[PDB]
Amino acid sequence: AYTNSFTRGVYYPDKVFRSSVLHSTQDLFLPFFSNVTWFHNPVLPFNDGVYFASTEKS
Amino acid sequence: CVNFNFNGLTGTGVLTESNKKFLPFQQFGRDIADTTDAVRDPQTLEIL
Ligand SMILES: *[C@@H]1O[C@H](CO)[C@@H](O)[C@H](O)[C@H]1NC(C)=O
Ligand SMILES: *[C@@H]1O[C@H](CO)[C@@H](O)[C@H](O)[C@H]1NC(C)=O
Repeated sequence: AYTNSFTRGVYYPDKVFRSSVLHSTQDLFLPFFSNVTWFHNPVLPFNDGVYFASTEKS
Repeated sequence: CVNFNFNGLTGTGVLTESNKKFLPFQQFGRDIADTTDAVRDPQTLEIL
């Protein structure tokens, strides 16, 4: 299965404080509106980092 | 006026009681022009 990663995958690239600032930084991010694999215990590659998400009720 | 060396950064300046609210995981401040502005003291949980 596949799903749209609308605007998710943004993480604080460091431990630096900034207030009311537009900062440009290049690093490994999840591209917007890209494909994310959806599963309902397969082994997957770990090319350059993995964003993982889970919805839980139990 | 002191020459200071916090966890990984070094500089010269005066450390004063701050007014900001750093997050529990933030250590070093930064002004708009990529200049160190505030730091978290490693021992005392106070922002300088
Ligand atoms: C996701 O995959 C489909 C086909 O599997 C493709 O048409 C689509 O372009 C892909 N999404 C992106 C953002 O490339
Ligand atoms: C560090 O140790 C001092 C005493 O040596 C203590 O007063 C202080 O609370 C300690 N800080 C942490 C974060 O444990």
